Amino acid sequence: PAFLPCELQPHGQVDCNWLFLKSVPHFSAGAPRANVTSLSLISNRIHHLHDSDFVHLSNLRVLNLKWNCPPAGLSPMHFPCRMTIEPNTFLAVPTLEELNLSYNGITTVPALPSSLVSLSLSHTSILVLGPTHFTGLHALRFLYMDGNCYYMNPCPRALEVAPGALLGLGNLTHLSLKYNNLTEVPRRLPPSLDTLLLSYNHIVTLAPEDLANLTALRVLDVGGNCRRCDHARNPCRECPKNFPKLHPDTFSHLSRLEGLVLKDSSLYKLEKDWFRGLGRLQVLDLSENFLYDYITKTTIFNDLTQLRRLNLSFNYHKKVSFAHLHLASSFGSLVSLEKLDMHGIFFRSLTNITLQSLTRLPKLQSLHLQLNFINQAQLSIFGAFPSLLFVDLSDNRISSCNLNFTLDLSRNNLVTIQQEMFTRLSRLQCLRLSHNSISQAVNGSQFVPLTSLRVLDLSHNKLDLYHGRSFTELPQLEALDLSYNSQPFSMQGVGHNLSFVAQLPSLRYLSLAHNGIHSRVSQKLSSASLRALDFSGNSLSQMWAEGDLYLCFFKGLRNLVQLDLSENHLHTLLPRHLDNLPKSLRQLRLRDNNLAFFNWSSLTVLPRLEALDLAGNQLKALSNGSLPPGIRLQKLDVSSNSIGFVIPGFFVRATRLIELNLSANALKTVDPSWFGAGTLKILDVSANPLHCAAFVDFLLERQEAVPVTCGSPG
Amino acid sequence: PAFLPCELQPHGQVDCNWLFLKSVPHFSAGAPRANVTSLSLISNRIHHLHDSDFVHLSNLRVLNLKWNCPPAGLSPMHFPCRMTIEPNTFLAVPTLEELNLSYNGITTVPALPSSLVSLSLSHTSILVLGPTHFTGLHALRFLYMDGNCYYMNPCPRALEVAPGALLGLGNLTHLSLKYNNLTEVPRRLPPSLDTLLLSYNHIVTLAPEDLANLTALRVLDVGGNCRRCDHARNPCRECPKNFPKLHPDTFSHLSRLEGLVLKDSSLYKLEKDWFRGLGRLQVLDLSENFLYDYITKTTIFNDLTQLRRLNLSFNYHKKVSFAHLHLASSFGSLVSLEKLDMHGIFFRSLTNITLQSLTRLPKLQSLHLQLNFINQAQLSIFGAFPSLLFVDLSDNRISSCNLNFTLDLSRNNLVTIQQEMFTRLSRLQCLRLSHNSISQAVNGSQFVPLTSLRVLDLSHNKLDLYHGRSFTELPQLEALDLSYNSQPFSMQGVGHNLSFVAQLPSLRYLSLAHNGIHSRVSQKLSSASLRALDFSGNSLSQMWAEGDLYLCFFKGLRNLVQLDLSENHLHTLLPRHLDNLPKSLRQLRLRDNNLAFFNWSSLTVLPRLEALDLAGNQLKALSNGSLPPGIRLQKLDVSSNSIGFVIPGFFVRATRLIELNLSANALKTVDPSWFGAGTLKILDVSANPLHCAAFVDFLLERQEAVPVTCGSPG
DNA sequence: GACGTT
DNA sequence: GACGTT
Repeated sequence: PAFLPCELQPHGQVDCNWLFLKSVPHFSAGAPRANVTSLSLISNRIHHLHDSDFVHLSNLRVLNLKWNCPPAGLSPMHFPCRMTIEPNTFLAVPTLEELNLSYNGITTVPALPSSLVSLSLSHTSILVLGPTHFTGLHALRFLYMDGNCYYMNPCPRALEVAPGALLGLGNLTHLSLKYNNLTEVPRRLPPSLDTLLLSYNHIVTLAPEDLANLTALRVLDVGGNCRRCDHARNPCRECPKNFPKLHPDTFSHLSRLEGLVLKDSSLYKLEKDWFRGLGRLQVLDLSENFLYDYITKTTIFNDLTQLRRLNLSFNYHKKVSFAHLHLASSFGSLVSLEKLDMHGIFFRSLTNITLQSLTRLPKLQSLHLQLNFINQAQLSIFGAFPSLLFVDLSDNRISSCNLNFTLDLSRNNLVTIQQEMFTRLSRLQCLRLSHNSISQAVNGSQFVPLTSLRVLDLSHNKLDLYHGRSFTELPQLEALDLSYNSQPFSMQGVGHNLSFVAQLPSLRYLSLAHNGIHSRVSQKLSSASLRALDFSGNSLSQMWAEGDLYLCFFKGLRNLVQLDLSENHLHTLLPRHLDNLPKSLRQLRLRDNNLAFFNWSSLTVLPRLEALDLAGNQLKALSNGSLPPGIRLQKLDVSSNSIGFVIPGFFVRATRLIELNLSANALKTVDPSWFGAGTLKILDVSANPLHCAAFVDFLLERQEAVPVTCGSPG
Repeated sequence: PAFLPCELQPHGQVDCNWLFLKSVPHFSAGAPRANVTSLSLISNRIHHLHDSDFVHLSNLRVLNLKWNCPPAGLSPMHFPCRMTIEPNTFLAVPTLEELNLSYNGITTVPALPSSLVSLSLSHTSILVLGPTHFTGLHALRFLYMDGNCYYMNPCPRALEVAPGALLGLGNLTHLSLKYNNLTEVPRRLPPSLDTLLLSYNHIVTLAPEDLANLTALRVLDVGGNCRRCDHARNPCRECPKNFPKLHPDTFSHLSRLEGLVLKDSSLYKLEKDWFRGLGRLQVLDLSENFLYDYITKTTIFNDLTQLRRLNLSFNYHKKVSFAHLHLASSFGSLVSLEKLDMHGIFFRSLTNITLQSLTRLPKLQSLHLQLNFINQAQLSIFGAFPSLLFVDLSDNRISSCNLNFTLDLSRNNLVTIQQEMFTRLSRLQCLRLSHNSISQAVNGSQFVPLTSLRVLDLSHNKLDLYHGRSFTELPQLEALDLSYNSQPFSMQGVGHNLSFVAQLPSLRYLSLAHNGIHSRVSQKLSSASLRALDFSGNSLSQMWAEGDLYLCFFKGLRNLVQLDLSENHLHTLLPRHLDNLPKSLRQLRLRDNNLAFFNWSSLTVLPRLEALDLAGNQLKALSNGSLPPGIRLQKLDVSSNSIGFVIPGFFVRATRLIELNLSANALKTVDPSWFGAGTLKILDVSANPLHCAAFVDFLLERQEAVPVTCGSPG
């Protein structure tokens, strides 16, 4: 093991993260020190760097020293920490390209090699920058220095950057200076910049001289300099009235601009000239402003025709929600628009008029309308749009499947579904109706127009499933989530019909998780098409106490590949039950039951079983027969049990075993005799009271597989 | 330790339960064996009893051998077990009074001492009884023998009891013979019986000769002999039509009868003569019959005037729910009635007419109306009743506090509360509105008529709490449960006003548990009256990351005694936070957070703290200073952490410490040096990998306090 | 110094 | 025999 206590990985990277080290490990001389190209020392306890820490690292290109010595405000305990660096610490490494010194209490910029390409000094204690700090860094392309004077990392004044301090850096393209209490753009920046992030300072005034000779700018973030603290979740200083102040020419010379962020700048309107001169503008973030009235009447969206993404979120009135909301005619052009975000504006009624302008935009794929407090939604409207893939109407008060037409209505106040809500939505493939108030008796009459519907999420509701023909109007339905509808199912003395599963010809995924199903339920679940059933969070235990009434509950699911029986209060698991389970099963999850014993031999009953998960049960040991012969098991999880010992040879027969999780048990050793091993690719043996005086050799033979604390003896 | 492996307790009882013993521990000769009056050997592995097992137990009066050798059907694994008993096993104990042999595969009744007063042979393998089996048991007062021939413990035939087999038992008062596949009452029973339980057999016919000369009967259970399997949750054989058959004189000679159970006897009506002759009848269970039409028209409730409890539940029609439901006029008399249970009949409308008959009954305290599928409920009706203490309308579709007027509406489909629902309910003191669909903006206008309301449970709803005057119409409200309303609180970018707490002058208990409160919330909670706040299941962690905005969140709760911050994702807990917490605190719960460190000294900041709960966190050890001086802590729970060691003297200063829970950690010893001990009353050191070769002496000195497995070495 | 997966 | 808090 060449680099203890650190870990050798591919791409010449050495991981020393989270080892609570007090200094940089020099490593023994015999190591291949020239081979290391990357060294990560994240979140250690290193408060002092030395000339000799990285000197022998001959091909070091990436170095990460993040979170070693956080300033008092960023320290979880608020411990002050001052990181000292010897003069030639990094000069000693003339190959160094990527240096991250963020979340470290250093007070000035150290001497750096001229090879450095990227430097992060974010959340450090550096309050001053001059030209001398960046002498001869001709390769430096990225400079991060966010968060050096703000509420979480305070300074009595602000970050000071002298005029032309970075002007000598001719290769610099990326510059971030957020949360530094600035009151103006630092003067004379390198014209090479393409990204400039000055957000969350207090640059409350702006002219073209502030962005002077920065003609290569591609992205410009200036938001949060003039904030609306009514919407703030963190410390916030309100923007004075009669601010902010810009003037038309500010951005006119930025012809290469593609992204402009003006969020949280207390804007009641925009000024055309700002944009007239930005012909390349793709993404515009106007969120958290006061543009509620502006967007109803504005004509500025004409000749913003190259715009692709537009964020208008939280442009809400302080005290009210609007009755209606009509978008200006100018939104119709906007022919390049792909994503429109209008969440958090607050309007109660969504109609045909509301989104009239947007109806003909040929590329509009995403419309975000959540958190608007909408009571009434005319959903047929969405059938009119040519390119719509995602409509989010979640968190309102209305009353695979990435990359197909999806409508998210979750977190609304729907009580009954009527089929007339889905007029014009025959194209819809995925519908989320999660977290509603739906108490309807679903009887095959709710979703009739939704003929393309492939996914229906109805979790977190009160659906009463007594009719045998529930969801029968969706024979093309592939996935149905009926978890967290426990209120109907937990009714005592009331029956529950699950026969409808048999009536859904193309259903592949079903969830009945967390329903508390425990008695008076259908005796058999039948389906030829179902591949995965989540039956977690039920009381299969109590069902299997009721004689043999429920012995063949899953048997009728003929082609079932995955079954989840986690959290079913199972104190025991007979060969009986396993034998009457579909023989097609490749994955069986049994997490967090109450199993103190497990007949391993009876696994033979499931010849196809590749994945078994017994985590969180109460196994005291691995014994009572080994893993049986012929077993196809590639993944086994027995973590968080009380496993105190393992019978010799216990795993051996698992010829396929790839991943084994033994963590959080009561093991005092790890013996090879348990396996026959080399094959094994993941061996998790963490959180075990390991005694430390058989494994030291064995564990180091198979170190590539092992991703490991002693409990003994001090 | 006189009785290892068993445990000596008060009342001369020796606990040997759940020790997986293979035989009865004889104990060393030196023990005070004459002092033991009771021996419990529940759920051990004892399949063989011997003459010498209890011979030295000179004053044994109670013996429990339950669950030692369960029959195949009752065995969790379905292991057959046959329990052998030597002839004089119990004869060897002439003082024996109470013998429980239930859940043991014995095939005949053993020889028993004449001192025996109570005997249980339930769920054993005894299929025959004769007079010889009970020779000379003149004291025998109680005989249990339920469940010896039924689905969970099958026999090919039935239990056979010869005529007059128990007739020699002149002191016998209690007899249970349920689930034994009987087809008639066993003939000539002792006239001394006062309780006779024959339920769940198949006694489908009944005449007075079956209860011949049993004039001292006080309680008679004959239900489930003639069942309706449509409502059954377990194996069930339907009752043939033209059955059951009784005739008027069956019960006429039972003048001392107080309780009659006729549940699940497929009754479409009752026959007067059955009851005409039972002047003492207090409790009548008619549940699971077909009495839906009978109770609308019957006149039998006249001259059932001494009846106190009446169960009519699940008297429902197979395929339907009734539109209305009018109770017969005869219910009005019935002047002795205290409890009426009418759940599971299924009717959609509850009106003034429905319960008209009951309106004037002077003692009616409990009316159970849950699980009826009621859509419309005229709640003012209940204001008319003179003695009503509990009305349960839970699990319907409507659209301290034991011993005061309570209305449970939980598990209905209420979306908005209107004050006009509570007209006439000014007397109501407790209201459960849990698990509804309530999405209302509570603004001080919902509960106006409820002037006596002391308890309001509004958990599991979607209450939006934005108005500062929510619940302001209840200034007398003492307890408010607002847990599991996370949908409003988890809305991102939306504020949440908790100022209303300050506006409730007499509020003592508040629950905000499991709301996901994490940001944009009131900065301070103020209240002079609040004594306990449950703030579990929130994100106080994220709130306390947002600078010092939330440093004084609980401070304004001036007289707060109990605070629950369990499950708040707390990775750390500064002296800061503790210091800005009410100084009145006696209980602080922090279960199941992510705390890997704890500054114990900073407990000094809470001088009144008697109870601290740190269970389920991630403490690796008890160190970093001991419990600080002056600490008033009487209960400390650090179970289910990863505590590997304890600094010496760690507890010492906790002069008051009464209860300490150390279970489920990584301890290898238990040292006295941790304490200074004698005071300590509960010391839980279970589920710890204890090494076993300092504690053996110490733990036995303080054995009275300790209620303990080795993990080492085999 | 310590703390902690930010 | 074993299993498990029924």
